[PDB]
Amino acid sequence: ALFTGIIPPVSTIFTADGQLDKPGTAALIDDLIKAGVDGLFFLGSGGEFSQLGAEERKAIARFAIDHVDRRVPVLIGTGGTNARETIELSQHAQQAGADGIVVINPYYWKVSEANLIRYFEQVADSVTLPVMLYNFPALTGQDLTPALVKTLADSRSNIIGIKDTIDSVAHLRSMIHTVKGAHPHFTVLCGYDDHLFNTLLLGGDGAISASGNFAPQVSVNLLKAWRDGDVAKAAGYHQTLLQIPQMYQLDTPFVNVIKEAIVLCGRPVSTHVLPPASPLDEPRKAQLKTLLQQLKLC
Amino acid sequence: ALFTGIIPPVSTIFTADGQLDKPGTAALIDDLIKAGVDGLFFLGSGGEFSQLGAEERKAIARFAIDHVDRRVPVLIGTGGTNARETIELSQHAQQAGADGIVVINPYYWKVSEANLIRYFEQVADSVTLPVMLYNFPALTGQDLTPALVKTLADSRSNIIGIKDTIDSVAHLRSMIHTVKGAHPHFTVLCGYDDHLFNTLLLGGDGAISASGNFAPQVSVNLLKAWRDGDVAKAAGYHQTLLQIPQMYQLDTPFVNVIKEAIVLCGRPVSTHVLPPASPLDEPRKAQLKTLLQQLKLC
Amino acid sequence: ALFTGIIPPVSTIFTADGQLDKPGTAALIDDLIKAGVDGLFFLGSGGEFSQLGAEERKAIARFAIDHVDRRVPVLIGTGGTNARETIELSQHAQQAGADGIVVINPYYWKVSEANLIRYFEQVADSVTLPVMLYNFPALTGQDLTPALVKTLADSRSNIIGIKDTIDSVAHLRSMIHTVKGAHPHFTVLCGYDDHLFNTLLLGGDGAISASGNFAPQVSVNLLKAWRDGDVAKAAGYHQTLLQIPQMYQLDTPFVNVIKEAIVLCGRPVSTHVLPPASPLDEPRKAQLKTLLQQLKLC
Amino acid sequence: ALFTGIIPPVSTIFTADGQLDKPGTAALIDDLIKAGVDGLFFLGSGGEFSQLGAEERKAIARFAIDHVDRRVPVLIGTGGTNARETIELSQHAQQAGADGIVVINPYYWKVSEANLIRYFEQVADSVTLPVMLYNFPALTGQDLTPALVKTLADSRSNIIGIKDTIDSVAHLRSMIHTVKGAHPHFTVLCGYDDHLFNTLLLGGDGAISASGNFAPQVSVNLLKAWRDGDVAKAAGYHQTLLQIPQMYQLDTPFVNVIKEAIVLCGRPVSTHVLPPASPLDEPRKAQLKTLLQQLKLC
Repeated sequence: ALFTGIIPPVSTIFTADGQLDKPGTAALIDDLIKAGVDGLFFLGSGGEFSQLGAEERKAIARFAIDHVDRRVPVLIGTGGTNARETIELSQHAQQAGADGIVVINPYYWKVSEANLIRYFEQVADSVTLPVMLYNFPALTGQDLTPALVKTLADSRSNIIGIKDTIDSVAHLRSMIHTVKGAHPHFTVLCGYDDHLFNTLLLGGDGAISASGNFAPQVSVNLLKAWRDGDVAKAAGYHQTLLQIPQMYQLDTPFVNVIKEAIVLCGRPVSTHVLPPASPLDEPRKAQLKTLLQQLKLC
Repeated sequence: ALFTGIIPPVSTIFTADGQLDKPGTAALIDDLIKAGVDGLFFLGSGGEFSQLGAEERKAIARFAIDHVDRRVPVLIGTGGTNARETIELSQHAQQAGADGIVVINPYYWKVSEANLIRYFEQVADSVTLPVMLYNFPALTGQDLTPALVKTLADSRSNIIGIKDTIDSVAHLRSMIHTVKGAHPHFTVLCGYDDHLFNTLLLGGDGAISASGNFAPQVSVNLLKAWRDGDVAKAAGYHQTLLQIPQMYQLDTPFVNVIKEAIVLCGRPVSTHVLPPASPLDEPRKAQLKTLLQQLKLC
Repeated sequence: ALFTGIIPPVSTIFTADGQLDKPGTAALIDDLIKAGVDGLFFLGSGGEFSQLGAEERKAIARFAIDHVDRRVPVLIGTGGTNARETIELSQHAQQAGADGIVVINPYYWKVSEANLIRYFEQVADSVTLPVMLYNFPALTGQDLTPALVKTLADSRSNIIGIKDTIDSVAHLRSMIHTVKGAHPHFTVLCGYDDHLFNTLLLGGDGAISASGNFAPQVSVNLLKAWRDGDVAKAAGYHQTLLQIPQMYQLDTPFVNVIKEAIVLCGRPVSTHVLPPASPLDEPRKAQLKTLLQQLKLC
Repeated sequence: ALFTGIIPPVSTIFTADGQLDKPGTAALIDDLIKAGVDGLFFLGSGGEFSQLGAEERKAIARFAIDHVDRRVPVLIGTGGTNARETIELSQHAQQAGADGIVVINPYYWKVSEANLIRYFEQVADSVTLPVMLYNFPALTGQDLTPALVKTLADSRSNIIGIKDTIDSVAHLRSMIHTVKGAHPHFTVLCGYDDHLFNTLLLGGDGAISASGNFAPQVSVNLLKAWRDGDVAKAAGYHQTLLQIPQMYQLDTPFVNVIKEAIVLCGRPVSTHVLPPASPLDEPRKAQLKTLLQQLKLC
């Protein structure tokens, strides 16, 4: 099973003029690796892929892969609506040394099932890298159903997992039973912090979730506890994880909130975010702080 | 009132290797102008803006505007999820000679109302061109409500209309009452063929709809009949427009169907569409042809 | 084709203690018959079926059929969630002299397709009367799709029409092509005022819509004009019908709005509605009046 | 805090002619009480309220309250669309000796917020019994949001809890923060088996869930372990609860499944269900059996 465990969707740190902030992104990467994460995911939703141009995304990916320098597995999010660009970004990720790509379904047009299968097959065929699918139906408007994901894993042996970002036990349970039932080493990762624990108990493989940026230790230690068979300890971590997503209501998009939390939790990076997101206002920053303090995270 | 009447969302004609087909796109543009349309809208949904890169979009807009050569007003669709790219595409449109830009709401993240207002304001402030809003909630997952549109038209004097793409009489009626009630010259255009007649009877201003590519005469003659007070004639065109959208069920996306209909209706252009769309298969092309024959369109 | 033309969903007039108001309901029935409607529909949504007990519904239907005294065809809405009660109400309708029953899908549980087909087949088999389906997905949360309605019409020869209450030209168009294409005399009636014209132009059969209560002459004259081939005149009535549904935004449920409009349009019936609906407040009644005045309806 | 802990939504056992099976319903009640449940809830969605007439529901409720004979607190489901009937059923519950009522929002019309509050205020005013609200937005089409529920708890001192049936950690979390934050003893209960453990860890109070019928011991022992501070033991029960809901996919409605499971788990009751539900077929009964065997439940 590839890409299991705790794999943060790393925030992309930008300077005040919206350029890649290399020292801050580097320091964040180093923080997370030192926290004991099982891999790093660049250019996910939290990484602001959808607010970035293709050349910017290539620059960020190359920078990130190079800085990680093989210390942990690296995933690059290469998806979007422009399928020709997805191939280009995916081939580029492979050339630059990524260990895998994560590919959402096209989220403007909700393409017919035949076009959607064809799309993922074509992307998968464009690289020799492992491909993780990315389901986020609240944003895409089109669910990657367990049956379809199983069909995609039957069709291409390099389609080897899914980040399933959805507040639904049922969807995770059914993703696991359907796809892992036919493909035992297919990887199932939840995209929300407060689903990590259930995803493990259900027989899935970990999480790619926002709190990996600012409190990776909670997920890392939950996974470690769980793997040690200390379920009670794991449940204790889960109890923090259950509360964390309160903070994501502070704004939409909440990429600003995540970066503000990285600062409050002890890593001073620029919190600039790209339009149409915007800076978090002071009242909400203090709110975020009180939440982090209540959870003993800063 | 700016940009009223029948303004097709012009198909972008591509060669087999996916490049701008300049002779074919020119020929289509000339066809529509000589059919009597009131304006031309490039790089809408039907123009495949979301499957194109930014440089590609710039080249297509420049070519298109240049070929129209001021014979009719030209709109350029500049929207996306990358707000910095929206500004750059909009400023480019303006420098390239466009008459207006058409801006959809960001369709990945459904940004908070505050961010959404700020986004459109920023875009409007980046140009001195008129700005048309674009509502397509089936695709975007976020409705531009009549109240929100009113608030945008109240905030910025260059936000002067909307393409409201929705199968909903209520939405069109409410957009008209709420926005045109406060701003008599704000332009309301429907984005669907079969809502043109109702839009006119409701006090709105016309349509930007797919059949403008392959049967502009139906909409052009409907509008003329309407303005002439020949309601019965208008209704007869309406009856054809009511039936046309059957064909869009043949695939999703249906940009392929639109281009196949351009060919069937007398204009031999390449029908290549960009991934993740795909060629219409021969059985469905034959269906399409039967429909178009039944409607007396070819 | 059975039950075509203009068939109002008649308001049930109650006294202040919530009992059936026989003189008010009789006077309303007689007004509608005198206006030239083609049938009358009791205990639809606008008749408050879902706020009434079964014995009250039986009393209402009995009274209504008896007062109509075969002057026009009579439909009784017999639907709900309690399927045994639907059979009872539908058998009672038949015994009481109704010309047909209107049956919505169960709207609590959204029952599986097999359960749904079996439900309708069992209801249809409990009576020898014609059965009109009723689709109101905004309220039911489960659409009767054209394919499913075709399947029901293919299964039972007494399932002979549908009231399709949905603000969607596509749904109406497709209901007509799919069902009427297989069953030319299957009846298609829209449930919204502003879709009657389009329904007629699309090849469907008329409307069962709230304004039949207070302005039946609009729909009646529209249908007559249409049948006479005077399309311009029909479109002129359509223009009024396009504007009427503004008033339904005044409250939810808007049964109160409809009875307040019957009064304002010149028939003084009691406007009591059953909980959880409530009386329309005076400022909104005055807005209603202004509306009706602007439309030349009172 | 009232009605905390494990409170099954009890199946109503019917004979083959669809009458109340008193010996079977009595035996099931006695099994649940013996299993250590903290209360019993009759005529919830699982008790088939929506397929029963009012007099039927009165007779069931009276039978049930009588048979419980005050051994544990008894809740009666008195909701529906007929608001006058809700008051009648609720006053009847009170007279018959119930300890509280559980009241869903009206689920045909989605009544305005003003009408909704008024509805719940009027039912709460009709009885001196504690009222539990019942949120089931997948069926009702109208969410009882934490803000609204807080407004209801501020308005009436006998509105003292909620059954929150939704597959959503966020909703449960926010219900708890918002309502219990203002009303510490307001009761929050989840309606799904696989949310019990999270509900407890979030600060809620228990569950009313389907598996309380055929495996009450899992929930009872999870609650006991949690209250004992034996989190690891609670998590082990949770793991069973995570898997149980697979069986509810077997049919819709799945009231048949729950009753088949009561049989398989050792209590021979008639499994008859009311239309429009229908008997579970043998293949699916066997599937249920294999699931229950895998979970060590039969």
